[PDB]
Formats: sequence, structure tokens, C-alpha cells
Amino acid sequence: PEAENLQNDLELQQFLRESH
Amino acid sequence: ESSFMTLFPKYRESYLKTIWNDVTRALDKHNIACVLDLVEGSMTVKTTRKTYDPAIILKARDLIKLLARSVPFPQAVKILQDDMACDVIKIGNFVTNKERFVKRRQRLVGPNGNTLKALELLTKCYILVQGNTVSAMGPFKGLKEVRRVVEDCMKNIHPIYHIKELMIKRELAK
Repeated sequence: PEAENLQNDLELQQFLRESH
Repeated sequence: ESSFMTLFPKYRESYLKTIWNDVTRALDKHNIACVLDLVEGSMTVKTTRKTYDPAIILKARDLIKLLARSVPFPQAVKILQDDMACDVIKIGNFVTNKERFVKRRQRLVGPNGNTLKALELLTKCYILVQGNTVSAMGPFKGLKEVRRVVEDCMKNIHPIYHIKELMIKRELAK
């Protein structure tokens, strides 16, 4: 259900890590 | 004579009370009067007979507003500059629930505030989350982007898509 948001949080975290 | 007022919560009083002397000074260079009512718990700005450009009162209306929502003074008075724009975005009336609002706001700032910072670096704006408001300050376009991101984030739309889109836009501009 809310696994979508939980997935997107980790995804956004890693993406921000891999951009700066 | 034009006049604008705003209410501030008690937990801010102290701060304002010790920085007010700077405020009036910063306002005195435009001949704008200001009063800090500690009974009503309000800040008020108004024009005088010596105001050269009355229009600046609008900027002076923004200042205290920013001050009421915990925006630091040295950051707040930048609104008096001609180029600076501001935007107080209310986020309290998107969710009926209480601790869901907390979740979504939390997701707006994110872990260690990182996402917020990222937002700030992509829209080139100052952003501050406080209670039921998100105070933003910068260029008009960047403010529009911030408003879109925040409002969508309160409607359960994850900010990752927006951040990625803004990233691509930033990269295309080189």
C-alpha cells in the first residue's frame, strides 16, 4: 500500500547521494 | 495612510522583542513606521507623511509576515530589495488527519533536511518549514516551482519526480 512512498524515499535518498 | 498588521505566535515574541530595534532601523531607511504590540501579539507597519515611495509598504507587509513565521531577520529583510520576492505557503488545509500531515511534511523536508536543501539548490530559493506554513524567498519562477512541489507533496505526490525534473532542467541550461 504505502510501500510506494517508502520505496520513493530510499530512491530519492540514493539519487541525491549519487548526484552530489 | 496605508497600514498592514500580522499576528505572531507567543513562542516568537522573545526573539522579535530583542531584534525589533533593528527592524525599525531597517524600516526607518524608508520612513516606514512599525509597532510591536505585545498585548495583542502583533506586528504592524504603516506609511508616513515622509514616505518617498509608498509602494515599498507592500514589501514591508511581507517582512513582518516572514518574521511571524520564524524567518530569521537577516534573511527576512532581504525582501526590501527590489529583486527579491516571497511566498508563504499554507499547508494545513490539505490533510484532515493530524499525524498524516506530519508524515507528508516530514517527507517534504526529508531526512536531515536534505531534500529541502536540494529543493533550495534547484529553485535557487530560501525555504523554511514552520508549523502549517512553508516560507519561501527568491526569484518568481523558483517560487512557482517551490509552490508546485510543496502543494503536490501535501497531496501525496512524492517530490522525487519534481526534483529529478528540476535536475534535468538545471543540466539542460548548460
